[PDB]
Amino acid sequence: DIQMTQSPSSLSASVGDRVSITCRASQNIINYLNWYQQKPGKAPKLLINAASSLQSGVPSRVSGSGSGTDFTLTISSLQSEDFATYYCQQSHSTPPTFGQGTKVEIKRTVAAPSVFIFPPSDEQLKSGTASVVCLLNNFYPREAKVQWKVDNALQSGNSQESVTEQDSKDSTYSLSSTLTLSKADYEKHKVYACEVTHQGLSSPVTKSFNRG
Amino acid sequence: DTITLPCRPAPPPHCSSNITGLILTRQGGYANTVIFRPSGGDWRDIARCQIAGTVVSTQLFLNGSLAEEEVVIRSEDWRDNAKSICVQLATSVEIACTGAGHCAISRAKWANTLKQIASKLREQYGAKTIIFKPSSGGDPEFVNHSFNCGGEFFYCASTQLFASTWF
Amino acid sequence: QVQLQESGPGLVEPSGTLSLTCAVSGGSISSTNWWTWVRQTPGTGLEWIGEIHHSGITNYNPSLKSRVTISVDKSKNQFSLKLSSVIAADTAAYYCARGDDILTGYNYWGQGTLVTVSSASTKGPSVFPLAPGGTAALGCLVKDYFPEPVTVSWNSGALTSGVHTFPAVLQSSGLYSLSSVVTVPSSSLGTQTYICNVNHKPSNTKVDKKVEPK
Ligand SMILES: *[C@@H]1O[C@H](CO)[C@@H](O)[C@H](O)[C@H]1NC(C)=O
Ligand SMILES: *[C@@H]1O[C@H](CO)[C@@H](O)[C@H](O)[C@H]1NC(C)=O
Repeated sequence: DIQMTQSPSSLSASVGDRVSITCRASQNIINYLNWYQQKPGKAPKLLINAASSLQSGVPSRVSGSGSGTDFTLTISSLQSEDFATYYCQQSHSTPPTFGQGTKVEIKRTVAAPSVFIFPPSDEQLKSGTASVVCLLNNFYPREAKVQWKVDNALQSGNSQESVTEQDSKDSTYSLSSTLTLSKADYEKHKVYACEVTHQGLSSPVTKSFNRG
Repeated sequence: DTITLPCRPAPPPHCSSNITGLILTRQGGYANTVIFRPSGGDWRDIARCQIAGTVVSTQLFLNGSLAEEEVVIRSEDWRDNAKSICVQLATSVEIACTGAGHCAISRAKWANTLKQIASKLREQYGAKTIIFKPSSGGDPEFVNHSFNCGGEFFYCASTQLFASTWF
Repeated sequence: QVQLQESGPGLVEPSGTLSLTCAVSGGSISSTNWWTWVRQTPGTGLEWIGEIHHSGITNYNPSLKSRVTISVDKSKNQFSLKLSSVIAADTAAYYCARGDDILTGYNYWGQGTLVTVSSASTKGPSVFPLAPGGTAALGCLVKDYFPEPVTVSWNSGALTSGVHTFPAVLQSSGLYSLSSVVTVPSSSLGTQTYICNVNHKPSNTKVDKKVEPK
């Protein structure tokens, strides 16, 4: 196979900035290189073919160059809606090899999380399990810390997290920390709180509720 | 005189095509004797030559394009024996299939085409002695002069086309 | 324009075979093009499986030759991918894409379909509501399902502003789980109800759930 090594694998630019992604091929592949944009959960979109031919339907902001063992993708005026992973793809010889990918993350003003807490529903309580949710909505950057307090007694191991990928519009993140308990351990305590640390916060913010 | 290529399955009469060039590979390693065997890597070599017709064949270009005044050989790198040699003809050679499992090529016309291709390979490589040897070997789609025709796929043995020396 | 939609089962227990069909609309499979299957795994990347011509010609990735079959159904205007002897290694997203005269670019793609190689059973999720600084936050908690994915919407696609459908997470039970949340002005909690529509086409449950305050 022909090895496609991109560079870098993850970068961070601003709205209006000029982004540059390189792709090195092991062999001389002439000009048979293609650039793909893939936004989260969507199918790849052909930006460029023949390392330079702007696929019709793509902005002229996007541009391609190189021929041989080195190639460049340039985005000459980055926008909120370019949050994607970009792939360089072989075409000279089967198998068409791909690059590992370059993760272009949109960088913006620091933003404080809206912290919401959710009690476990009366539905699930009957099932025998409780799922308390701590949401951190529209913040930046993805650095956050979430700790749980059950009657002030700190929790370790019973929480797990999941983060949305950056938004297309404002490029904020959203974080979810799920505290799961059994019914007997849930009925053992009253005040349930989650505390949040973030770069945008003056002090750590806590949100709480009493069982029932 | 004529040359009869054995083809299985038998191509019908209406697959009687024109050869418009072929694709070679210089055999690397080591006498002032340069050895060429018909290329059979992947379909992307045959593609990259771009002397390619709608007919998707290997070894020989069927119903492809013709050069102007005379044969023109081409390569992405004359030193890289990995890189194939796209030979393009000027005046085509007819391959006619009787549909009995046999396809025929004029010995005269083909020998002539070899003489020319040899001459040009000589210009490029500067040698004196040009040897055509049969397919180096591989998967059946390449090691044999293969092609599609009417949706059906055929193979032909071509070791009878590439077995001569030139000076 | 040309359009591709995949179909076929998103679960295949080990040893067995993955059958998957690309349906082509607004263009014939008897054109001048090739038709390709590509799989994509988080962490692993993009891997080209194989391609086929309208004239029954078939190119397969060396790594998968022993296992792979591509076929063209000219009557139904489709092509299909059949992978035998599947392993956990094949757990990925499977796209059908049409190049353009094996000229480099994979022009039009299909939406792709996810395929797990797991020896665990299929089951639907349970949907628990999530109800309560000037702005209010609602949600639907989708807990304990297999396999992926789930199709969570709000007010049947009328309220997609402010919505955040978090990525799933595999439990130690081997069941996926996630939440979908939504911000709405506080003064609208009583004026209207918000109803999430969770689909899970694996076990085909079209669960709705009303979210009302306390
Ligand atoms: C190629 O051209 C010849 C003309 O001599 C024609 O008979 C044949 O049907 C064409 N196509 C193929 C696939 O052979
Ligand atoms: C194929 O070869 C014959 C040789 O006489 C030529 O006359 C004919 O034009 C070729 N086929 C086509 C249709 O180009």
